[PDB]
Amino acid sequence: AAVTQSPRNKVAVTGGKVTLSCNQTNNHNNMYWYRQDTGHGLRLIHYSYGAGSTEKGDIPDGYKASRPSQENFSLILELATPSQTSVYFCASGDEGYTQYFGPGTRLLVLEDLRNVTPPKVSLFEPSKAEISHTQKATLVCLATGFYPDHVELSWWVNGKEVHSGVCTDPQPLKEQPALNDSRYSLSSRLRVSATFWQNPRNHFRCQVQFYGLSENDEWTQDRAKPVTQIVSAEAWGRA
Amino acid sequence: TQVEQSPQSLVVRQGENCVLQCNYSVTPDNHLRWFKQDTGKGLVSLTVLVDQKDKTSNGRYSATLDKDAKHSTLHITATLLDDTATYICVVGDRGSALGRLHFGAGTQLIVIPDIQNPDPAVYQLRDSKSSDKSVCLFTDFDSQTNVSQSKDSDVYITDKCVLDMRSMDFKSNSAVAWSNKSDFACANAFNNSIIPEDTFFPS
Amino acid sequence: NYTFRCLQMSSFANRSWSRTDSVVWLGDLQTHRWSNDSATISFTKPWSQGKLSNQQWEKLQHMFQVYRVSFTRDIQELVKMMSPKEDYPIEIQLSAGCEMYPGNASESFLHVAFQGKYVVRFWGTSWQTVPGAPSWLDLPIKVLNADQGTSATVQMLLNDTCPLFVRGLLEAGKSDLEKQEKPVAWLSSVPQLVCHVSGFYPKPVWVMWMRGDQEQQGTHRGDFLPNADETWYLQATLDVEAGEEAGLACRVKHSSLGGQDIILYW
Amino acid sequence: QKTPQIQVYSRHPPENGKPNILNCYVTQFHPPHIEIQMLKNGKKIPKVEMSDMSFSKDWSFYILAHTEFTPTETDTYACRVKHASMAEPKTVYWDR
Ligand SMILES: CCCCCCCCCCCCCCCCCCCCCCCCCC(=O)N[C@@H](CC[C@H]1O[C@H](CO)[C@H](O)[C@H](O)[C@H]1O)[C@H](O)[C@H](O)CCCCCCCCCCCCCC
Ligand SMILES: *[C@@H]1O[C@H](CO[C@@H]2O[C@@H](C)[C@@H](O)[C@@H](O)[C@@H]2O)[C@@H](O[C@@H]2O[C@H](CO)[C@@H](O)[C@H](O)[C@H]2NC(C)=O)[C@H](O)[C@H]1NC(C)=O
Ligand SMILES: *[C@@H]1O[C@H](CO)[C@@H](O)[C@H](O)[C@H]1NC(C)=O
Ligand SMILES: *[C@@H]1O[C@H](CO)[C@@H](O)[C@H](O)[C@H]1NC(C)=O
Repeated sequence: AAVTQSPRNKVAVTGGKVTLSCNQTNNHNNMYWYRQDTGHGLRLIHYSYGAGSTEKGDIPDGYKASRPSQENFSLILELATPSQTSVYFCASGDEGYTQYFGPGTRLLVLEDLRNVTPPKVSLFEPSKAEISHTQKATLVCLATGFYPDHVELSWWVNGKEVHSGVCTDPQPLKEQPALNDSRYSLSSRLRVSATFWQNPRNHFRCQVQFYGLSENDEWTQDRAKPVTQIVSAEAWGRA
Repeated sequence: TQVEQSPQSLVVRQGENCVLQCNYSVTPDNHLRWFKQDTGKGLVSLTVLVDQKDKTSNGRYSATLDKDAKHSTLHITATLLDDTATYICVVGDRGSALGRLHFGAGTQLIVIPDIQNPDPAVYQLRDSKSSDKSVCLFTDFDSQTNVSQSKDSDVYITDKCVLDMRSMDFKSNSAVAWSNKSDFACANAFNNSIIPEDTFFPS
Repeated sequence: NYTFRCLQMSSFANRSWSRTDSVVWLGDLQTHRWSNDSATISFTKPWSQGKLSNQQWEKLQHMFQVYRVSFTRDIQELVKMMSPKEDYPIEIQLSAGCEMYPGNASESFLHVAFQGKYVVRFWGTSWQTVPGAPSWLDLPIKVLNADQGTSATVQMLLNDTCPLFVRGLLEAGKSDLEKQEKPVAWLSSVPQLVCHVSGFYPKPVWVMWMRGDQEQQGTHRGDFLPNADETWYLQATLDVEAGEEAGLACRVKHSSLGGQDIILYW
Repeated sequence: QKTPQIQVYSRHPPENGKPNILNCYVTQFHPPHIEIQMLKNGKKIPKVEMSDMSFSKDWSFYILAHTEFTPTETDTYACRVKHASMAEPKTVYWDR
């Protein structure tokens, strides 16, 4: 009984229109939009009892809802404000008490987009000294110079995502802490067996999914427009 | 608010058990549900308690509800690193769609992993596309080593984190350090950290 | 044979405004009153608690206390669910209780009316619509039956709590229930002679126009009308051509008098 | 909607200059919202008591209104009622 939410991550400017969407093929009549902010439990915003129905929840202010079909429930912010930075959760249900929740959507609303920058990614090859002391090889990845802190780092071996032996900094670090608009850096580790890394036929890839401007966002600045995008770094195993 | 959790947050060593509490004023109180939420992730249901005095279990999680006391406790037995998460309490108005869910603000759990076989070392790793650029990996320290920030504003040090090579039952702490200088060295990288006398500084 | 009735009225004007008031009858005597204004159910008889202990009643009242709040919110939401099917103003009535028979036996009921029409009942272990109800109610019913906890509670109320409670009431209330209050009668005429009978209890009563020992077949009995002091009022009318009022009387038989019929001559 | 019936009657045999109770019994109406006044010579009586509202088997509502009154030769009493089902308020006079 699955519930899908799109997008999973959004960077928006004040006064701009943001539409969060939720989709469920369960044939549930009933759907619900929540937000989660630190130090508060989930709070209901709007909900629905079917196509064409929308209902005010507990904190509806600032939000409009739309249930165009049984399957879709959308949360619309006409004029987004910074206080609407949150993680948003969608849920669905039949006549029962259980609500099945989606994976959540993180939104950040900023005063201005001038500072948005995609990251630069580097992959650091494991130390020969490590290999021979531990029989293990640790790759390190570095996303640097990006803003804001909305990135998803993933490790891919031969076109498949690896989770075993992965560790990514819980939060990114500011590279210029003295700044209200500072850029971020984020590191990650992938440790494998020496035999795995020494295999020349294993392709390793660190991948950063940045969230920035959409093609429907304005861009006055001279430099390349910092759209949502993937930056990645890559290396082959070597004896 | 109507649903309160305690402790707000707690820190345990792996293997140890912990007790999490939910105290609510909701009315009526049909059912109570405990969720586990990993950082920046979703709500995974652990268990749901329905009866006046109810007890449930699910692997290493067991739970009890008392509807007179309007109180629930969630016991985690023999904690594993993976249990690091926020635990969330929810109470249901009704036994149907007509009900509203009432959420606790969570209890944050951190489980310190037991580092079996320490081998503290600091390595130099090189950029694949770049001979010249590098990082310093401080690795294989036990969970009693604090990794502090460096004195230089241009040096960068990430806090520790644990990886799990699941198939091998192997866990290691590590920290990365780099600096946008050419003449920066690793034996110098963790000067402002109190590090073991063991530390392997290679050549 | 006694019927115990809990009668609920709930009015929902618009999405925000509503009120709910209940009264409780055992036969034709009120035993309880619960106004929307009041947090607690009021006893309208000394023995309204029946044979329940204070602890038992406290627990039973709190169950209703919780229900009234819930009921109110539930209807409100059931409207949002159907909308734009049905619209305020909404009028809900409930009639619940049991008919007591000798020995142990009884039948409990719980009927629900919507806009003055009977539409839903609890029967067995679930809510069900009755014949003639509109199909749209099937979704309300699907939802209410989703709620296992309510079901268990309602089955207990009807199957166990009701009968027990009332068998208790009939003991405590014996005195008032078997009360005997005498009727008083008086006569008057409008352009048809009228025989007013007032104050009797219980309700069973006999009133006829008579000339000597003959009944007058035209005698039209009215409806029973209540007094404020929990006794009854009824009147008999008989059409008469003017001048024929001579030798006429109004004879009233009632249990209270003990064969001492009231005999009022014109 | 359903129209209210109204019936005025005394608790005791009416007797000039002697305290009595006057009842007004309104029945058969739906919805249950109702404005009931008791009148002496077209003036609203102050101390008027109201039984709790109830309903019959057919689901129609009924309520009893009573007040203390001393009946005289020259005074007229009434029961006056407003209800959605009615364009104009219905007044029923007391008659012996
Ligand atoms: C009843 C006869 C015995 C009484 C003996 C006692 C004598 C003294 C009584 C004096 C008081 C007078 C009160 C009279 C009122 C009439 C009583 C009628 C019985 C009510 C039964 C309620 C039982 C309790 C359950 C309860 O509280 N449940 C409510 C909350 C239940 C919640 O809490 C419970 C724990 O407390 C359970 O865990 C449930 O699982 C949970 O959902 C819930 O809100 C019910 O779902 C409301 C029932 C309303 C009846 C529905 C009729 C269908 C109408 C549909 C119309 C559609 C219109 C839409 C446009
Ligand atoms: C409660 O009693 C019912 C049967 O009694 C009828 O329904 C009540 C609500 C009330 O109105 C009574 O006066 C009625 O006579 C039981 O319901 C039966 O349950 C069995 C098994 O669950 C099922 O096979 C039957 O279909 C049900 N009967 C009917 C007519 O629907 C119910 O189990 C009783 N519950 C308890 C807790 O005693
Ligand atoms: C709602 O109903 C009540 C009673 O009829 C009325 O007094 C109130 O003003 C109404 N208000 C709205 C906003 O519908
Ligand atoms: C009836 O009672 C509830 C709670 O007691 C209240 O919120 C509501 O306003 C009341 N309705 C009226 C008309 O007084």
